[PDB]
Amino acid sequence: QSVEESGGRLVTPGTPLTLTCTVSGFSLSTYTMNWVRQAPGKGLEWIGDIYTDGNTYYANWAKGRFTISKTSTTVDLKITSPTTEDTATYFCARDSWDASSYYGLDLWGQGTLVTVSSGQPKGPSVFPLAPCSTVTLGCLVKGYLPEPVTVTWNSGTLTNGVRTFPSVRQSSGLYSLSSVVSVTSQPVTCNVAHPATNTKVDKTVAP
Amino acid sequence: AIKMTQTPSSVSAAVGGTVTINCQASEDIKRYLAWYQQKPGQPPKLLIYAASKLASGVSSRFKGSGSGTEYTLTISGVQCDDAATYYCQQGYTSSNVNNAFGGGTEVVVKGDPVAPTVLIFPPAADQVATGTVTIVCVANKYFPDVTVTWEVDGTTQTTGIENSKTPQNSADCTYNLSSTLTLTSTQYNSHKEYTCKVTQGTTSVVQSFNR
Repeated sequence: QSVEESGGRLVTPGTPLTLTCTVSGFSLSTYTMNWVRQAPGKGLEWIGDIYTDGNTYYANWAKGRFTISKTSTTVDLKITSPTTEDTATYFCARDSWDASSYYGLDLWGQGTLVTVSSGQPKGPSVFPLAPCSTVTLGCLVKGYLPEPVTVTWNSGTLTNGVRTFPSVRQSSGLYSLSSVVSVTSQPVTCNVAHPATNTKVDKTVAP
Repeated sequence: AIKMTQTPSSVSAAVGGTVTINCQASEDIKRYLAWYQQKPGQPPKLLIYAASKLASGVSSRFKGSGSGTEYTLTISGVQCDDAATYYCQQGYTSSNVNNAFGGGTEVVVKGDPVAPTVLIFPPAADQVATGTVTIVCVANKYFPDVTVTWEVDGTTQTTGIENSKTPQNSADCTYNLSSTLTLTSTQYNSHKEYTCKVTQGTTSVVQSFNR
């Protein structure tokens, strides 16, 4: 059985956004479904649920700000009027109960990222990091929105000694991160992909 | 409204030791309570349901207890692979809920100490040309925590600095850290020697370059 979320994207404040959770291998006449979000770096926040019989409940803060509904194989979460406080990964998760023993949220999706901003999506700028024998080279990737980017070295063939650091939101509201690789000695190239703007950039780092 | 109060916000334990996490409900939730573990990048994983029952495949090193309004998760024989954030969650009601999950508890596991390997990278010419530069300093593979001090011709820098630290490594408990110093190209050209100083305990490691 499995759960999978979709629909997260960068959206301007006030623009209604619907997320979808598609379920496989179990019935929603047996399991209750829950939406839970988590802002970058923060704790889990339960938004609401929809029981097998169709009753929907929302956290007190969420009432009037979200609507949950379902078919036989999907659950939707509509965010009525997004604000920048709504930026988070949104998870769908199923739970159930027996006689007295609550069974917990045992199955979760990988989550879908909602980014709420007045800014346009923007691809990364990539700058080479070099010293000034084996050597550590790197790439600093700056100025992108929304998250994430992926960074690989030589198309994934250099994996040993790679350290990529968590991204940091800048005061501009854009993101940056860095990646470094330890190599011996021929060209060493960082490949930075930003699917949100349909872009990839390769930078060959010169010792 | 139903409120869950989880304490402490952070706890540390030596490898092999024991960690205890408490959860207080604002009313009697009758053991309709679960515990989860979560590591960055992943959804949470159910550990304990019905307050004290182990979820399928979960290790008996995790132990849930309590009743009424007071619950506890204990982790025995703590290992680096346990470094994570832990959450309690009430499944008693969906009505009049302020928060269903506790605030979470970060568990820091103290494994074998390791001194940081430090590197500094001057901004590339293509950075300077944009009007703003970012100098990068990294401290790789270390435990326990370090402090970074930036110095520009010997003057301690107090602004323009951002630090980004990885989660603990699941196998060996270590961190990696990147620290950046961001200045205007003019500000950058206004000076000669740039220094990253990384301190662990009382032992310091210094890397510098001359612009």
